[PDB]
Amino acid sequence: EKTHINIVVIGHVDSGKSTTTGHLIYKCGGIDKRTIEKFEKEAAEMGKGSFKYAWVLDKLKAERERGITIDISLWKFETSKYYVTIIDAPGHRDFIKNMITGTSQADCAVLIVAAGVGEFEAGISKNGQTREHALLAYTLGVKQLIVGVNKMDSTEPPYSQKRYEEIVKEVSTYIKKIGYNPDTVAFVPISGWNGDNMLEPSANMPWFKGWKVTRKDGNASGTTLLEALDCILPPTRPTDKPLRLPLQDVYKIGGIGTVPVGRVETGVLKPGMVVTFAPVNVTTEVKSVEMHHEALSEALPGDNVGFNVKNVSVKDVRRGNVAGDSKNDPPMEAAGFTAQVIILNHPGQISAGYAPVLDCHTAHIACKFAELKEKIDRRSGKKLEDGPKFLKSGDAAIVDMVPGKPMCVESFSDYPPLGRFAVRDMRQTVAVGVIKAVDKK
Amino acid sequence: SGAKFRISLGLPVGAVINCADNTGAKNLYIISVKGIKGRLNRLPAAGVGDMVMATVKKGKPELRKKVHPAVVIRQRKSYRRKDGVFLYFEDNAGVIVNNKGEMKGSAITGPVAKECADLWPRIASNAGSIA
Amino acid sequence: FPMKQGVLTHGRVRLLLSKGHSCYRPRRTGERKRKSVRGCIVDANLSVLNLVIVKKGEKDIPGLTDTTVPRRLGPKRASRIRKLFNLSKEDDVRQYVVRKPLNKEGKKPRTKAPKIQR
RNA sequence: GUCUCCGUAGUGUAGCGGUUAUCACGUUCGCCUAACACGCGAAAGGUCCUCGGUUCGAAACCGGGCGGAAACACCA
RNA sequence: CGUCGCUACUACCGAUUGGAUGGUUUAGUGAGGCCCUCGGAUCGGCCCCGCCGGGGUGCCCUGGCGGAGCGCUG
RNA sequence: AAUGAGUCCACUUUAAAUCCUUUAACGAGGAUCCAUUGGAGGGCAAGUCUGGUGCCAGCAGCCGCGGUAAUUCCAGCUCCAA
RNA sequence: GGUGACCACGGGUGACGGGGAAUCAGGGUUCGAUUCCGGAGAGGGAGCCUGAGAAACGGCUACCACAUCCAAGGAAGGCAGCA
RNA sequence: UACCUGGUUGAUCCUGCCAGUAGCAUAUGCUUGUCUCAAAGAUUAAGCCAUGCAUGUCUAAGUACGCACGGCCGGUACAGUGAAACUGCGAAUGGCUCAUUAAAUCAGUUAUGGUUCCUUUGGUCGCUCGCCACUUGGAUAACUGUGGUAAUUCUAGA
Ligand SMILES: [Mg+2]
Ligand SMILES: [Mg+2]
Ligand SMILES: [Mg+2]
Ligand SMILES: [Mg+2]
Ligand SMILES: [Mg+2]
Ligand SMILES: [Mg+2]
Ligand SMILES: [Mg+2]
Ligand SMILES: [Mg+2]
Ligand SMILES: [Mg+2]
Repeated sequence: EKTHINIVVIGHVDSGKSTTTGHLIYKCGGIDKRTIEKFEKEAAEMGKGSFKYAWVLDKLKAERERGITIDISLWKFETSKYYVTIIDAPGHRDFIKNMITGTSQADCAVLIVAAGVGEFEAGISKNGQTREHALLAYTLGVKQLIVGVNKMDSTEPPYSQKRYEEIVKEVSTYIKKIGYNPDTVAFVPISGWNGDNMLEPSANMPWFKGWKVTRKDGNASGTTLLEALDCILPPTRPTDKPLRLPLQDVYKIGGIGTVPVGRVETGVLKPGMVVTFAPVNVTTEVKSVEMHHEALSEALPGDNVGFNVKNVSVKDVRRGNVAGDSKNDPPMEAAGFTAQVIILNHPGQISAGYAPVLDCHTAHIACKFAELKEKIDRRSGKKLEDGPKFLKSGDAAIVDMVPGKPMCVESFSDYPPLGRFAVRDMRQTVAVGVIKAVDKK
Repeated sequence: SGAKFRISLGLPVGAVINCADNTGAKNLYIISVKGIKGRLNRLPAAGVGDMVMATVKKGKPELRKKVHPAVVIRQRKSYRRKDGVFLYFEDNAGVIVNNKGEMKGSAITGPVAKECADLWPRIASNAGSIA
Repeated sequence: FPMKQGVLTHGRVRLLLSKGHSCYRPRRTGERKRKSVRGCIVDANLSVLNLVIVKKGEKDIPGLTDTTVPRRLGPKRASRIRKLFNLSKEDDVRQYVVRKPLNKEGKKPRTKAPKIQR
């Protein structure tokens, strides 16, 4: 055997991300009947009965109390074709950095879109997140996604053809501007809470014939979201490049110590080999490699692996670090690095000196512009102007940056997923960039 | 949903009840009962499942001279359970909670009344047994 | 939880069982362990109920009183064959032992006899 | 992770959506003394933690992020 | 040399029938094991003996159903 | 001219290895294949050298040094101890 | 009646005892958790079965403190052994 | 290797302490080419532990009708190899730690004529007058089969 991919579910708040994810897990042999019965019992004891499927991934006390997804969660379910584990979105502008962390570390994306009256219009707005999630999914390096239409029984009349056609058209007219091809992007109308059009063809929805995709690698055409998950093209896994692990989280499990859980980006992680962390510069030896309550002897790229390193505390290594092999070339601190940011939406002028928050792979470290070198056209790296005084929305530029807080980055040419980053300021997306050169210490 | 029925209160203002959780407090001294409009000369009284304001008289020194929201979980006064059963407990007990209902402690010693368990899910979670 | 004879109640009790009472085999010699056991009185709250038929009825119940299964292996003590075959004293005792004929596909045919004791 | 509060000359830190100011110093500083000391004279000194929104313009109205300062949770 | 005035630091006294954490115990309650006196849910032997049986010749050598002797016993 | 520290074949060792000892073949002229840690007023061996600082920064286990010509700070050189 | 200024009794110990270690004119002053001997203990107490030998804990039972699973009816714990 | 030196004073003899000096024994800082030995979670927490292992054992000489193999030499109780299980023994040794413990443990000395003692070894085993002995009775393992619980090195019935 089975190949390993990873999927994010992205969408708007209250559009049914955690519920759809949990019930899809439940259909694919995720967890037995009595445990989810107990989960429903607890949900009814509090009152958020409809959030019972959300409780499969929203395990924290605060998330369960507020009914609001806060942090990333992992769960595994085996499908008809191959293995997959799924990322749950927060879906909030308050935790947009948590979302960036989650969707930066992924292969595929699921754009869940609400179909009820009112919620869809609120999702696609200046204050919405349907634009934001897709834009930063394209920014951070997710090529192939799928768009799902949820809460079809909520809209009036229920199970309507015109509503779904309108949703597909409206999503297409903007996702073509984002960069994804709607011919390749599948559109699937679903209902997570009812469990409609997930595993078996619908009977309350006869008008939906079946989506079609037109890719160069292969053409697929099915009826449900499961087969749509099965037809996702395998990613190109760069095994020969040197080992790199953007770190998701740190846990201190009793008896096995601090086990950092992160993704093998390049290379292969194995037990019994020394690793080095980039920002803290601490060397340690790996004891064992595991994933999803199962051990591994080797860790392929695009895998969520937990590995036990030796003689390091939980405070020394924290969320946002980069791990790498010490024998091979290791990731060192980036004192400064030259990147090619393209300004998307910023009302004030862009001058050299202001401080937005920048998000390379997992972490979030604010950076300061030192000077703007050249004004560059919107594509192909075509040289236009030398030493601009200020920048404005709708233009690209090459810039040299000095992060205030310790942080490590790598070039887009050596490791393509490390090169992807975005810029955030004014609680919005202000620029999209990639890194071409980097200076070490 | 379903709301709690009327029960015999038997715990007026000034009653000292046991503290059944592991907060370090030994007893709760009831100073008032939530949701009581009142009546001339009538003492506000509480049954099981009622939120009260209580100060602990003996216990850890950092909890003593303060006012804590508390919920009565056991009472010695017999009360009817709408099915002919008159039930009473060996002692009057309560737990220290917040205004949102979650307990300050983490465990409860002894049984918890069904009216209190059904109306406070967070107390029912930590109840060893429900009577 | 199985039942133990003599508990004289309905429901579950805890008993300090030593070697050879019931519902317990000791891991090491002299070990006694407290275990939960169901009382001897049977009521509605059971999963199974072992019964043994004492006397035959008027007809044959299907699948139980037909196709009688033989006991596998015969007696091994010399007196236990003398009482079975009514031997008086040393009359061809070697040969009146039961011989077990066993047959398999790849097996070349052979009979099996026990080491007769005492 | 979740919440509660605090964060303004270098400190002491008032404050008002039309003004971040003053005070005690600390320092500098003409001023003496070989040097002190002792007094004499003036000053500088603030992104209101920090970034935003609101607003005709806000430190402060609102919201975040940052650090502290208290909890509360956090078990592949 | 000492009082007084300012600033630090260290201890002392001090209402608060202060507070916290250990240790040793009076008294009350008291699980559990062990011993003693009972207790007898069951499991066996003899008396089996309603009888066909029976051989040294109704007088059984007992090869089985069966009641149950409704006692003696372990 | 002589050798190792290292690469490295084989033997040996060893339950099996490793290491040591053997032994092929490479392996040294800044032999750059680079010895450091603390000091140079006294105790206590070693500078009344030079440049900065100017009772500041700092040194100093103790005496003490430093307020514009520092044998004591910060540096270079040169010396001392192991 | 018994024991006490020939130090009883009580308290402290950052006390397991000894063979020994450091220092070294001689005399001494400190240190001995640590591989040998002897003792004690197995989270804190307590009570037991077996066996020649245990108040055993890589045996059991009960309480207390922690703490694992649970379909919430139960079940299972003791690294001051090697890691 | 039976050892001193600077500091109270304008200067001198002293008392006296401070400081210097040397060793080992813990930590730490800097540095580190070879090789032989070699301590190592004692000091604070005898605090808390996931996972894995650390106690099992058969000769000709106790019990094999497991086909799980296999010689049959063919008219035979059992050739033989042997799983499992019963039986016997061991698991009270070893290993770890130093919390408790101040005539207590412990060291030397001495006694048990005041006790017990698996095993090994050596004695003793016709010393007793008293209708199976050419060998007595029953049950239970292992094994077949029916299950229960979510679970356990849990077990019931036949
Ligand atoms: Mg009145
Ligand atoms: Mg025999
Ligand atoms: Mg010098
Ligand atoms: Mg001690
Ligand atoms: Mg010792
Ligand atoms: Mg010892
Ligand atoms: Mg012991
Ligand atoms: Mg014990
Ligand atoms: Mg024995």
